[PDB]
Amino acid sequence: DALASVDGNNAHVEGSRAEDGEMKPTVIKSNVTQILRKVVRVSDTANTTA
Amino acid sequence: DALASVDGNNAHVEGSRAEDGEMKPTVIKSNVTQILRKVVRVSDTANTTA
Repeated sequence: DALASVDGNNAHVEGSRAEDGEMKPTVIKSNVTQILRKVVRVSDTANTTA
Repeated sequence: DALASVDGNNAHVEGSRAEDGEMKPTVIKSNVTQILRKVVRVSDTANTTA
């Protein structure tokens, strides 16, 4: 979402305090990563069963 | 070396981490070497005679 060329108005004479952009870029976003786990532990006695 | 003493009461359940164990060392023996000697002394005269 840079869109530094919004319609607005249009009038310039190549100078006279040019629009002097306001650092439209570096609006970077971010997010985190989740971790999921689970165990399938096998009982000690109820093991090796058919 | 000598094997361990029979226990016979090995009824470990499935849900046990672990147990101990008797690891006997190798017993060592030893002896000594004897030195035997037999000497002989005969005159060259007798050695030459027949």
